[PDB]
Amino acid sequence: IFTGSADIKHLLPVETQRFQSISTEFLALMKKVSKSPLVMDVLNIQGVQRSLERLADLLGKIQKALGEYLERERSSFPRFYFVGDEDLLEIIGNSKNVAKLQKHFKKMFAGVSSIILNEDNSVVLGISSREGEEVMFKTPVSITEHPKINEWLTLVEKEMRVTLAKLLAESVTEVEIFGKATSIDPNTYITWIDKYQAQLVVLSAQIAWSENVETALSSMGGGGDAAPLHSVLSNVEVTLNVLADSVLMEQPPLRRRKLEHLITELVHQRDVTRSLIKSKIDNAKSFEWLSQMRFYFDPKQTDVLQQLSIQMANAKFNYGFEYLGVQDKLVQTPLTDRCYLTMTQALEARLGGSPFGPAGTGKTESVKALGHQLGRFVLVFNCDETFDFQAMGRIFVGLCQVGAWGCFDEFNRLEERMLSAVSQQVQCIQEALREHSNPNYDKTSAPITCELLNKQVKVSPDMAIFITMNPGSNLPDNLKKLFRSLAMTKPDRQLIAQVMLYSQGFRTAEVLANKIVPFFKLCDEQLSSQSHYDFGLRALKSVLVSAGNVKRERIQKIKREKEERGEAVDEGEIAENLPEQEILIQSVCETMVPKLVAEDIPLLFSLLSDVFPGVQYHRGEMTALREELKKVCQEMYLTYGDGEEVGGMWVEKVLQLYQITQINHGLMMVGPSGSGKSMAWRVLLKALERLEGVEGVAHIIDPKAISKDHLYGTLDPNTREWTDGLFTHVLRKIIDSVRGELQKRQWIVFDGDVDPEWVENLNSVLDDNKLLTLPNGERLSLPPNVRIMFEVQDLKYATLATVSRCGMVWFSEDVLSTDMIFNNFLARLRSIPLDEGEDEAQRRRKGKEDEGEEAASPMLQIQRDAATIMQPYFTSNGLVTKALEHAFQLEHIMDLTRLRCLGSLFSMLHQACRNVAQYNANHPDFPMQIEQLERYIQRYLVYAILWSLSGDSRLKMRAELGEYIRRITTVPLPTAPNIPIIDYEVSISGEWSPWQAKVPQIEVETHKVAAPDVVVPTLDTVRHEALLYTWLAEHKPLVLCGPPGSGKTMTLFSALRALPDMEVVGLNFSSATTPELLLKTFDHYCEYRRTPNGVVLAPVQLGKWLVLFCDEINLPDMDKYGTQRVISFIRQMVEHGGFYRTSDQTWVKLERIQFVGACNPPTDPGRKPLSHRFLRHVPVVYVDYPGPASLTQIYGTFNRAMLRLIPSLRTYAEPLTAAMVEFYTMSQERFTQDTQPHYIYSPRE
Amino acid sequence: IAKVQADEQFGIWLDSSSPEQTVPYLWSEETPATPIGQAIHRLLLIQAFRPDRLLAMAHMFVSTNLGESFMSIMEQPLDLTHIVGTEVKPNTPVLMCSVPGYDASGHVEDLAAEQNTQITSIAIGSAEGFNQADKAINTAVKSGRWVMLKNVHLAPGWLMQLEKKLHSLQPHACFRLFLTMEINPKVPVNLLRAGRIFVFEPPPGVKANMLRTFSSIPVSRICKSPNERARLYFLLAWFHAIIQERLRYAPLGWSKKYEFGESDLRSACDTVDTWLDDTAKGRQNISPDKIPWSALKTLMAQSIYGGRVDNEFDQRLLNTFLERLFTTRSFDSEFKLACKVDGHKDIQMPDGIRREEFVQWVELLPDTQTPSWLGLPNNAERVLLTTQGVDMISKMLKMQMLAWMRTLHTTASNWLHLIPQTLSHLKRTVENIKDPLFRFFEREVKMGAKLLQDVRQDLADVVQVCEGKKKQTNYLRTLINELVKGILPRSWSHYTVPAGMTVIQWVSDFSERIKQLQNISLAAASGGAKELKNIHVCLGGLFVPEAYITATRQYVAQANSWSLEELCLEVNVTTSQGATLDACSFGVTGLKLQGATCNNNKLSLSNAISTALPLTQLRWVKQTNTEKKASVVTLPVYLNFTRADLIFTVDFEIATKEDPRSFYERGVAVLCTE
Ligand SMILES: Nc1ncnc2c1ncn2[C@@H]1O[C@H](COP(=O)(O)OP(=O)(O)OP(=O)(O)O)[C@@H](O)[C@H]1O
Ligand SMILES: Nc1ncnc2c1ncn2[C@@H]1O[C@H](COP(=O)(O)OP(=O)(O)O)[C@@H](O)[C@H]1O
Ligand SMILES: Nc1ncnc2c1ncn2[C@@H]1O[C@H](COP(=O)(O)OP(=O)(O)O)[C@@H](O)[C@H]1O
Ligand SMILES: [Mg+2]
Ligand SMILES: [Mg+2]
Repeated sequence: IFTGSADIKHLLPVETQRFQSISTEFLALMKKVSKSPLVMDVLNIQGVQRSLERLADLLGKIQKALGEYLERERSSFPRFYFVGDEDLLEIIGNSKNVAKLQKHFKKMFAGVSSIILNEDNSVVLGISSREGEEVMFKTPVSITEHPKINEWLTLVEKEMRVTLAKLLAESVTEVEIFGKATSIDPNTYITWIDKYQAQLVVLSAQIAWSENVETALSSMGGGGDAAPLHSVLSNVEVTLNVLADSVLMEQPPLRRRKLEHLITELVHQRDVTRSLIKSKIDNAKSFEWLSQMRFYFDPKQTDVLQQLSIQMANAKFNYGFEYLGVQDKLVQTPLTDRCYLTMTQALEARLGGSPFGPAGTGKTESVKALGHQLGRFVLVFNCDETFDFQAMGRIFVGLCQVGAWGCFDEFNRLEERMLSAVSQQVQCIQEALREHSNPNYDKTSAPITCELLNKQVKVSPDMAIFITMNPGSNLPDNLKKLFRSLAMTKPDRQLIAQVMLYSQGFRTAEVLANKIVPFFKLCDEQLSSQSHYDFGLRALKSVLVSAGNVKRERIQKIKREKEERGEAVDEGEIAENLPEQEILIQSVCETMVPKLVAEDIPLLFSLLSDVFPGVQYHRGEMTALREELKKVCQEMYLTYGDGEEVGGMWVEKVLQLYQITQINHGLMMVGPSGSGKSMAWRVLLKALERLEGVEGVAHIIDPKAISKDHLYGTLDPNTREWTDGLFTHVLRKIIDSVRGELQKRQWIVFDGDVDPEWVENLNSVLDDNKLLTLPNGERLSLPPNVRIMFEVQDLKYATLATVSRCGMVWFSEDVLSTDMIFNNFLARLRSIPLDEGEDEAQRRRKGKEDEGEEAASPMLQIQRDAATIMQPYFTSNGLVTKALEHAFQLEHIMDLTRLRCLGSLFSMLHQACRNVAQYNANHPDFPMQIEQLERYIQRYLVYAILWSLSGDSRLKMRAELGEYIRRITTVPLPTAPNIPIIDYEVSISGEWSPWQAKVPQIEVETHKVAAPDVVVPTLDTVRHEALLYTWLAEHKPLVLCGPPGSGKTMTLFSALRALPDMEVVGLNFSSATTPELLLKTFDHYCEYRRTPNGVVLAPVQLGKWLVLFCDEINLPDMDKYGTQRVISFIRQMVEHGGFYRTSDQTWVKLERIQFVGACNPPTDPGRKPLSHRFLRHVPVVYVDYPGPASLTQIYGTFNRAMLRLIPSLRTYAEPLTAAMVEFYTMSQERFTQDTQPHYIYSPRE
Repeated sequence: IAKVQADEQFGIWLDSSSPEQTVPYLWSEETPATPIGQAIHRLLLIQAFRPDRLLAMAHMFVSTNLGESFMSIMEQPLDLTHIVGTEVKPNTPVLMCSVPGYDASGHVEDLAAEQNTQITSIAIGSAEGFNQADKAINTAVKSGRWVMLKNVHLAPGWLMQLEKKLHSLQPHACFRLFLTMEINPKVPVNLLRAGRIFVFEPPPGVKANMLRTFSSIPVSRICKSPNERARLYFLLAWFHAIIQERLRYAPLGWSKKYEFGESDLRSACDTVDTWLDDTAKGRQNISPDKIPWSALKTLMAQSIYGGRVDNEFDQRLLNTFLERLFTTRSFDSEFKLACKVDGHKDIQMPDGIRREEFVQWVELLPDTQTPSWLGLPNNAERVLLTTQGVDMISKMLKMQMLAWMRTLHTTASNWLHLIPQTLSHLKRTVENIKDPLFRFFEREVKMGAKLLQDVRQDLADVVQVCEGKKKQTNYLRTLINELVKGILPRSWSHYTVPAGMTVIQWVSDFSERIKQLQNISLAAASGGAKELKNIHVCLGGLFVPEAYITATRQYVAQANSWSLEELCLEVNVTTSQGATLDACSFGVTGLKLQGATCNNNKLSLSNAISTALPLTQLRWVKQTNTEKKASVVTLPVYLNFTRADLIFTVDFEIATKEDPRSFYERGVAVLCTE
C-alpha cells in the first residue's frame, strides 16, 4: 500500500512514518534472521517475541487507521462507495498523475468514462463519454485551487450537473422556435442535433412536445375545437418525415444514434398525440393525458437540480441531471408504458418496484430506461455466479448517500444465505425510505438514517431499489409487503420491430415487422432445440440493426456506381427503388445461417420462404478470397468446391468463418469431431496471409491440458509475486510486440471443450470492453488483431454468457464428406513421401511447384503407382464407401467414427506401400512389376478394409463384414468354402495365404512353462502381432481394448519386442490419474533439448524410440463436465505434436515418442467412454478371449512341456488339456458377471 | 346397473340439491346391513353418483360412527381461556400459525384483557427485536409474564435457538409464550413438534371479508370529506371482497391463485384518497361525474391489482369488474352490485351516504352466499366440492399407505398389456418433406416413439426386477419408488401434463395418445400426404398442439401461396358426422366448452359443467380489416382443466341478447382435453 503510491505518505504523515519505523525494525530483524536462518537460533533471539507482539499490534493499528481514512474519504464524496478499496487507494494516491484516474470513472459515474484536461492537467475542461461524446464545462474546475481529489471531483460532478442544466435550457430555447413552424429546414435541424448531446436533444424534444400538448389542451378547454392537437400532430409528422429523410442518407455514427433516438421518441409522441385526438380530450386535467410522461421546464428556478420536473399520473420527480452519454433508447411499447406507470406509482408511495416474468421480456432494461429517463444513476447487479457480495454493503451505502438507483438482474438465483442477507439490507433501506412518507414527519429537518455496516447512513429521497424477479421463485417474505410487483409476461415484439425498422429508414417497416416477428417465433418453435440458438428479442434487435446497415451499404453502392457514370443521385429516389424484404432476408440469413446445423438449414429456408414468399437469398461471394482459398487448398492437398460441387459446403463454412472474424473478435467452431474445423481455420488463416499480406500466427492453447492456475497464472500468497499463465503470457507477448507482434494477425485457438471454470476470466475478454483483468490488478487490453477462437466439439457444458458473447459457425459432420477425405489421402500419398524424415520435408515448403523433383525417390514412384491402382476403389460409389456405410450399421465395442476407420485404413495402406518398398529393396535384380503390384495392392486393400472397419468388432460379426465384402467386391478372394476371410493374410505375391502357415507348433521346455515371458503363437497372436507391427511402423497412438486377461498387453509386448528400437514404459492409470503423471514420466525418461527451432522433448537414449504403455485409458475419471484431463492432454500432444510447459510457457515439440495404450470394454463398470476427438487418431483393436481351439493348442503345448518331467504321464497330455478347456468353458458360461461382479474367468485363471 | 333402469324416481334424487340426505336403497345383500354398513354403502353410492356431495355424506358418516356432535365443537369459535390456563405446559410455546394475510394477535390480546394478565408484544425481524425478545423472555420466566413474539417465521435460525432455550428453562406457572406466525415451510420442525399448534384461517364469506376490510380501515379515514369517500371506500371493499372470494374457485374464477392481499387493499385506499383529495379540493360534496373514475379504474387495473396479473384474460376479467363497479352510475339508487343471484333477486347498492349505514347494510347481508354473488356460475360450488372430495380421498389414501413386489409386478404387467407396443416412423419422401403437416406429424411420431420405447423398456425392466431377476440400479430404484408411491416419474414427462396427476391417468392418456399416433401413422403410410390434411386429430392428444396450429397455418399459406402473416383463424362448430372439409379447413375433435353451449356456431350461456363440441373446424382465411362485431367474444383454449397453459384464442359470436361481460365473468373457456 505505502510503496505503490507516491502521495499516500503525504495524506497520512503519522501513519507513513509509523510503518516506516516498523519497516526499519522489521528489516533489521529480517537481516538478523537471514544471518542465522536456523530455527534454534531464531528462538534464542533476545526478546524477539515481545518485539513481534508489538509489531503485530502496531501493524493492526495502522491497518485500522488506513481503513478509517478510506472510510472518511468515501463519506466525504459518496460515489467512491461504488469502487473498491485498491482502486480507491489508486485514485487517492495518484493525485499528480491524473491520467491514471481515467479507468475508474466508468464505475463512479454513469456515462462518464474520461475527463477532458488542460494542457498541463491542472484544469478539467470537460467530460468525455465512452463513445467519444464530450460535454464542455461552462465554468471549468481548477485542480490548482482545489488540490484535494475530494473537492475538485465533487466540483466536477456539481458543475457537470450545472452545465447539463444550462445546455438543456438553451436546447429548449432552440427547439421551441423549431416547433412553432409548419416547415422545418433539415439543415438547421441537423445543426441543432449535432451541436448538442444525445440525452439533451431527447429531453428537449420531450419537453417541447409536452408543453405544446399542454398549451393545446389549455386552449381547447376554452375554445372547444380540435385544431391545436391536429397542428401538434402535423408538426410531429413533419419532424418525423425530416428525420427519416435525414437517416436515409449517410451520417456519422454519433449523429446516426441521435437520429435513431429522436425517431424512437417521436414515434411514441405521435402515437400518444393520435390517442389523445381520437379520445377527444378537452381538459388538460383528464387522466387520459395525465397518465403520460409529462415534462415541465422552468428555467427561473435558481437550483439546477429542481429546474426540471417529470410528472406522470400522481408521481412527480426531478431530473437528476446525471450524464448518461449515448445510452440505448427504449421503444416505449405499451408494456413499458404499464411498467412506467406501475414503477412511478410504487415510487410515489415509497415502495420499490419488482417486475417479474420470463427472461428476455425486458425487465431490467425497462427499469434502467425508466431510471435514465429521470436522469438517475442506475446500477444493474448481475445476480449470477459473478456476484460481488463482499462489497455490496458498500454499494448500498453509496446508493443511499448519492441518490443513485439500484436494480437487481435476477434476484431468485442468489444462494439462500446471500439472498437472506441482501433481503435484510433491502428491507432496512426500504423501511428508511418509507419513513420519508410520514405526513407528520417534519420536512425542514429530516435526518432519515438507515442501519448499514453497523452505522447510520443518510438515505436520500431520490434513491430507489428495484428487485427483478423470475418465476419458475417469488419475493422473500420480509420484502413482500414493501415491494410493488409487476408482470412482464410478454413484450410487444411487433411494435419493437416496427419502430426500430422505421428508425432504420425502412419505409415499409410495419409489414416487415409483422413478417419478421412470427418468423422468429417459427424459428424458435420448428427448428431443432440447440443451446446456441438465440431467438429472443435481443437477437431480433441485432438482426434489424444489421438489416439497416445492409440497406445503407446498398444505397452507398448505388450512389457510388451512379457517380462513377454520368447520372445524378437522389437519395430518396434510390431508397424508393429498393426491395426491403430482400435486405431483411439477407440480414437474417447472414446472422443466423452459420449458427445452424445441417438439417435445420432447409427448415430455415422453408419457413423463410413461407413467411417471406417470392423472395430469395443471393449469396455474397468473395472472388479474390475464393481464389486464394482454392490456391491454398491445392497447396496443402485439400478438396475444393464451389457451391453444390463436392467440398462446396466446407468452403461456404470457411467463408462464414471469415465473415465472423471480420465482425466479431471472439468466436467459436462448435462442429462435431472430424468435421474439418481445424483445417478450415488453418486454410482461412493462410489464405488471409497470402491475400492481405499480413503474416498469420496461431497459438493453439489447450485449456484443459493444464490447470486453471497454470493457464491464467497464480500469485504467491506470501511474497505477492505474480506468475504469468500460458494465456496471459501469450497475450502479454503479443501486446508488448517486441518483434512487431502488433503487425501480425494473432489467432488464439483453444481447441478444447468449454466449461464454466477457465472461461470465467475470459468473459471480460469476450465483452465489448476487450479487457483482461488479473488478480494482481493489471488490466490487459485486447489488441485489435488478436482474435480469441474456440474449437470445441459440443456445447453441453457451456454457459449462455460465453455463448452469447461470441460469434459462432457450426461445422456439421455432413460438411466433411468421405469423398474429400479419400481425395486428401490419395493426394498426400501421391505427393508426400514416407521414407523421408527431416529431409524432403521442409523442401516441400521450399518448392512452390516441385518441378524437376518428380522422380526424387523410388518410394514416391511406387506409392504413385499404388495410388493409381487403388483409385477405382476410393470413388464415391466405391468398395470402401459401401464397406464403411455397412460397417456403420454394425455395432462396435467403442463408439464408431468415420475418421478413425479411415485413418486406420490409410495407415495400413501406407504400410502396404512400405512393404512393397522393402521387397523392392530386397530384390534389386527383379523389382515388382505392375501386375504383381496391382494384385498385392488389391489384396491388401481388402485386408485393410476388413481389419480397419471390423477390427473393433467380434468374430462372427467380422465374418459378417467379410461376407458383405465378398458379395460387394470384384477382386478375387480366397476360394476356401468355410473359412473367414479375416483368417487369410496377403503375402508379397498376389495370392493370399492362410495365417495358419505362420503358426508353428513350438515346444516349450520344462522350465518357464507358465512364465509371463512366454507367447505360444496362435492365430489370434500372429494376426495381432502383424497388426501391431503395421500400426507401430506408422507411429500412431495405437489402443488395444478387450476383456481383462484376453492377452492385450502380452501380444503388444511380443510384437514390440521384435523391434529392437523401442523401450516400453508401463504406466498404470486409474481414477486419480492426472497429466502430472505423464509429466513426471517425461522428465524421468526424457530430457528437454534446446533445439534452435524450439524446445524439444526427446528420450535420453539416442536412436531408440520411446513407447509409453498406458494400461487403462478408460479408468481416469470424467470431471463434473466430463472430458478426462489426461485424455485431453494426450489428444493435444498427439495431434499438435507437442505440449506447453508449466514453468517457461513455451511450445515443446516431441521427438521419438509413442502413446500405445490398453483398455477394457466401456460396458464394464467404471470404464468411462473415450471422447471422439481422441478416438479419431487412435486405432482400436479388439483382443477377445482365445476361444476353444486356441486354448486347446496353447495349453496342450504347456501340458506337454509339463509332463515331459514324468515320462510315464506324458501320454495323458491331450486328455488333460481337453478336460481343462471344457471345464473352463463350462465355468465361463455358468458364472456370468450378472450373478456376481467378481465372476470373471479370464485365461489368467 | 339393472337397478338403475328399474327405478323411475331416480331423476328426482340425482338432480336433488342434497341427494346424500336421502340415499335410496340400491344394494343387494344377503342380510340386512347394520347402520354403519348402510352409511358406508350410501357413501360409496354418493361417491359414484354425486361426487360433489361427498363431503356432505362424509359428515354424516362421521356422525354415524363417532356421534353426531363429533364435529360440532370445531364449528364453535375457539376458546382460549381453558386451553391456555390448563392443558398447556409453561415450557410449551403456543404456536399461533395463520394463513398469510390474516392475523391472530387480537385473539391473544382479548384473552389477556379478559384474564387481566399484562402482556408484551414484540416484533421479530431486526437485531434489537431479537435482543428485546430475549430480555422480555428472561424477565417473564422469573416474573410469570406472557410474551408475544410476532412474525417469528422470518428467522428460522432464531426459532431453533429459541426452541433450544425453551427446552432448558424452569418457567413459572403463570408464564406462557405465544408465537404468532404464518404458514411457511421454512420454520423448524422441532419448534412445531414441541408446541401446541393453532391454525387461524380467515372465515370465508363476502360479508366476513367486507367486515374485516371495514374494521381494518379506521373510521376517521373514511369520515374524511367529501362524503363521497365513504361510498368510494365501500365500492373498493366490495371489489376486494369479490376478487378475494373468487380466488377460492380456481381456476374457474381466476386462472391461477394470485396473491390479492391486504397490501393491494392499502395501496388502492391510498390511491383513492390521493385522487379524491386532488379532485375535490376540500369541497364538502362533489358531483359523481367529477370523481376521477377513469383514473381509479386505470390505476387499479394496471398497477394496484393488475400488476400481479400476468394472464391476458385475467386482466380482461379484472377490467370488466372495474368498469362495472367504478362508474358514475354506481351512485344511483337502483345500482345492482350483482345480477342474477338466483335468477330473480339482484343485490342492490345501499342508499346511505355514511360509513355507519354501509356497515349496517353489510351486516344485513343474507348468510346464503352463492358463487353467483361473484359473477361465477352456480355450479362452481359443485366443482369446488367435488375437487375437495377428490383431494380428501387422495389424502386418506396417502394416510392408509402406512410384499408389494407382486402388486407392482401385476400392475406393471397390466400397464404393459394396455400400452400399445410400437410406433412406425413416417417415411421421409422428397415430396412429403415440403408439407408442413407431414413435418409436424413426423416430429410428433418420432418423439412419441422415443417416449414409447423408453416407457416400455422401463416397464419391462420393472417387471423383471419385480420377478427377482435383475439388479436395482439408481434409475431403477428411483422409478420403483415413484411407481409404488404413485408420483408420476420425472423421466416420463416430456410433454405437458396437468399438475398433481397420478400415474394411472398418465398411462391411460399415454395409451390414448399412442393410439391416435398409430392412426396418424397408418393414414400417412396409406395416403402419403393427401390424407394428413383430411384427418380429424384431437388437440388434447397432440404433445404440442400449438405446433399443430402453426403447421395448419403453414400448410394453408403454402397451398394457397398467401403469406403467413395475412392469415386469421375462424372457428366453425359442425355437429354433422363426417362433414366435408374445404381445402383450407381442418377438423378438430375433443374440444370441450366450459360454461356455454354452441348451437349453429353461436355461443349461449349454460349452467352445465362442460359441453363437448362435436367437430370443431379451424379455417384460415385472409386477414380482413373489417371491425370486430359487438357480438363477438374471444375465448381462450387452455390445454387442460388447470387453465395454466394457453394455446390459441378462438372467436365466437353471441346468441340472442347475452352480455359479453357475463361471458368474461363466468369464466367461459375452451379446453382441448377434459
Ligand atoms: N475440405 C477437406 N477436404 C479434404 N479433406 C479434408 C477437408 N477438411 C478436412 N479434411 C480431412 O479430414 C480431417 C479432419 O479435419 P480437421 O482435422 O480439421 O478436424 P477437427 O474438426 O479439428 O477434428 P476433431 O474435432 O475431431 O478434433 C483433416 O485432418 C483432413 O485429413
Ligand atoms: N421495450 C423494448 N424496446 C426495445 N428493446 C427491448 C424492449 N424490451 C426488451 N428489449 C430488449 O430485450 C433484451 C432483454 O434483456 P434484459 O432486459 O437485459 O433481460 P431481461 O429481459 O431478462 O430483463 C434487451 O437487450 C433489450 O434490448
Ligand atoms: N497365445 C497366447 N500365448 C501365450 N499366452 C497366452 C496366449 N493367450 C493367452 N495367454 C495367457 O493369457 C494371459 C493374458 O493376460 P494379460 O494379457 O496380462 O491380461 P491384461 O491384458 O488384462 O493385463 C497371459 O498370462 C498368458 O499366459
Ligand atoms: Mg437477462
Ligand atoms: Mg481439431
